[PDB]
Amino acid sequence: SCPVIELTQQLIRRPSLSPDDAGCQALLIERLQAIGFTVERMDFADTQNFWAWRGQGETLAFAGHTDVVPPGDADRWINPPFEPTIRDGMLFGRGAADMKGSLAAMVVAAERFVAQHPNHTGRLAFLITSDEEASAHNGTVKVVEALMARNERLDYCLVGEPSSIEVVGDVVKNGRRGSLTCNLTIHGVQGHVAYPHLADNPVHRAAPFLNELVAIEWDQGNEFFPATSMQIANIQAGTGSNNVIPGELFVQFNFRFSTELTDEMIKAQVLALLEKHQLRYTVDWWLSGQPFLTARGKLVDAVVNAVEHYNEIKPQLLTTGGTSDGRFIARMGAQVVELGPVNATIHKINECVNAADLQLLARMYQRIMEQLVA
Amino acid sequence: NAMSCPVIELTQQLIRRPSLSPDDAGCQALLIERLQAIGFTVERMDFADTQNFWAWRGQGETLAFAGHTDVVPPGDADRWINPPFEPTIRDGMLFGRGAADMKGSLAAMVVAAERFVAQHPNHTGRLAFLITSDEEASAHNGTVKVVEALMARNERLDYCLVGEPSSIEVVGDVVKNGRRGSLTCNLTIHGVQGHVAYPHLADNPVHRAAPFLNELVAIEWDQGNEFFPATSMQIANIQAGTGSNNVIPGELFVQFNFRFSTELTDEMIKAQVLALLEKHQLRYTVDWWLSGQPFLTARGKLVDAVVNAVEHYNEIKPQLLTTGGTSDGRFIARMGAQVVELGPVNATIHKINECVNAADLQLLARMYQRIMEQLVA
Ligand SMILES: [Cl-]
Ligand SMILES: [Cl-]
Ligand SMILES: [Cl-]
Ligand SMILES: [Cl-]
Ligand SMILES: [Cl-]
Ligand SMILES: [Cl-]
Ligand SMILES: [Cl-]
Ligand SMILES: [Cl-]
Ligand SMILES: [Cl-]
Ligand SMILES: [Cl-]
Ligand SMILES: [Cl-]
Ligand SMILES: [Cl-]
Ligand SMILES: [Cl-]
Ligand SMILES: [Cl-]
Ligand SMILES: [Cl-]
Ligand code: NA
Ligand code: NA
Ligand code: NA
Ligand SMILES: [Zn+2]
Ligand SMILES: [Zn+2]
Repeated sequence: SCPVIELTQQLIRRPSLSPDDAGCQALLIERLQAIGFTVERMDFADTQNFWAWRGQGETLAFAGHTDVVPPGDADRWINPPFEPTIRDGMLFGRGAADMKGSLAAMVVAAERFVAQHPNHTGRLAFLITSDEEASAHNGTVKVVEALMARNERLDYCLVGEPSSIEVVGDVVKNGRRGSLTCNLTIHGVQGHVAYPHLADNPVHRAAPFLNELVAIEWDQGNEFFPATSMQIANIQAGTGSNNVIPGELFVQFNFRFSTELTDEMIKAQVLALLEKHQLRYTVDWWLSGQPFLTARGKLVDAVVNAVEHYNEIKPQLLTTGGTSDGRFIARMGAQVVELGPVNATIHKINECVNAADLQLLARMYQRIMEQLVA
Repeated sequence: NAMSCPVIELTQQLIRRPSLSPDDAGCQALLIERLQAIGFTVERMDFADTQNFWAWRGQGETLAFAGHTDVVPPGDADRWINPPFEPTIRDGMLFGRGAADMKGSLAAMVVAAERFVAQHPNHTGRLAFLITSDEEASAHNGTVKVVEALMARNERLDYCLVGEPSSIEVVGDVVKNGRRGSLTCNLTIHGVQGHVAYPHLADNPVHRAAPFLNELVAIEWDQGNEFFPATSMQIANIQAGTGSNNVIPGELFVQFNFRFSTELTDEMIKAQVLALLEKHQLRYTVDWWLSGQPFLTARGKLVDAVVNAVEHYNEIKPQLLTTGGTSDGRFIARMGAQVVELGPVNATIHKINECVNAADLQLLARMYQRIMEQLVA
């Protein structure tokens, strides 16, 4: 009997391409209801979510997503992406690593924990979405809005996103950068190269602004974050003709920003720089996430202790990579840490996860439950 | 009135031929029959899809008239008052594709030749025509290939009048005595593509290029001269990225064009750009293309004859300018010829309801004839 592997395989075969749950939450809700959880479904548009809880008081929530990213050309995978296969101790399939293995490990951890501590003094909760990977307008963000609107208690959140580099627990994420995109259009006057005095080239007018923008140091980072990083992802002007002076320049730049900056600080600094260079512009901002950091506390201690119990060495506490639905849950004032399997193969062809690592992760999750909720 | 209006008659005949570049649509056969009838020798020079001819009468000091039989597409036939290939006279104006650019000029210069030869049958100079069926499109197989053939055999060509429509309001108010060169740089700045989450593994070529672009757009190239404005540099195109806000691009494309005066060589422009690229320690690939060299006829017998002919018939001296419209002048300038452009009002060229003033065509033919008499009688 391998309940963690068996449940992971059941999840992988369900092709839950965001935002379609494809029956994953029906499986998890059955398991949680069987050990005494109250489940509230919170479905918005085409996204399925649930908030499940057992007990009262000091609250530890496990967070995760049932959705997976598309497999790409399925016929190029060694085994079909939705046909989980074990070979040489690796479980292959879309979502094996991101993050159906983690979902299975946290459900089985809860079953083993509730068996050991049927009258645990704390509250154990799950916050599960069918859209973390795509637009995510209708997933965890909407559950958190609902929970904050009813003054829900949530002290600690373990996000099961695959945090690990080479072995489970080598790395845990104790924070994530914000992401803010500036979609900037510099307006000029379109014309012809034969008569430049009748045109105003926005590429020429923008050049001093772009030179200053790429030289700015936005912050110096802190103990847990590197310096805020600004990158020009896209730039475009012209019709493809060598005799047209373009009328518009489009520049898109992204900020992956530390807790040293807010989106409003970055926006004000950018608008000030546009004003200093006297540009005519239209701007559209995208805020895809706010930074969060859990520097210390009972949750960090519990995660470090659970990992150390098996690995001896403490996990590195990092803020690397993208973000997670932790960014939403952090709005509740919760401590938020991410612990999950090796992330090397996420979003790639032949995604897989070490089966022994999933079993170990389930034991680490159970130890976190025991420390915080028993 | 065809028996007393030979310029208008030959213009309307040409307009009827849908000579969309590069199809002559039979226009050159009409010009060749008229020149052969007055003792020209004609040498057709056809290259692939394009028809050209070199025609001459007499010997020695040579004045060539240059022009093209091709016209640009009419566009939306519904927006035309009369069909674009159905020449119509309304209010002293001849309407039709090519009326202004440049079938009126072609008619004027052929009739001027007929009158000139009638007046000076044993003229002491050589009068020539260099006609192409592709000035307006690629022009790979037009005037450029004729000039290559003439230069290969050391053909004499002292003076060239290009009949491109030069005028603003009244025929002869402007003559073009030069044109700017055109030089384009297709620049790639090389970087290393990556992901915004891991910027130290990438090298954003937009960021590396920003100081270079800032300096490039601030350079002053020349201050032009009596006949040219300052050399003009414009960035026509710039592109980088995949369209995703999470990708650091690996390559930046920049295209910039120079419209340069006779005061600067293409060599000097390229050197300054390479010096700036090297100063900025960039990884790059450049692809240069020279569309044309500048040319200038500041003074001499041709400028005098054109100015004298226009003044004789208008009593106002043409402005001598170097911008606006296009011509094959730059190719003929390679032969060391004096090159000037005189033609009708250019307001309606490449537009719906293109037209030319009928009386202005008659006057242009007389100006052309006076230029022939001054230089090759
Ligand atoms: Cl198992
Ligand atoms: Cl949805
Ligand atoms: Cl336990
Ligand atoms: Cl208990
Ligand atoms: Cl444009
Ligand atoms: Cl957020
Ligand atoms: Cl006439
Ligand atoms: Cl012949
Ligand atoms: Cl005469
Ligand atoms: Cl004679
Ligand atoms: Cl970084
Ligand atoms: Cl970079
Ligand atoms: Cl790229
Ligand atoms: Cl040239
Ligand atoms: Cl001279
Ligand atoms: Na309790
Ligand atoms: Na002679
Ligand atoms: Na000047
Ligand atoms: Zn995930
Ligand atoms: Zn023309």
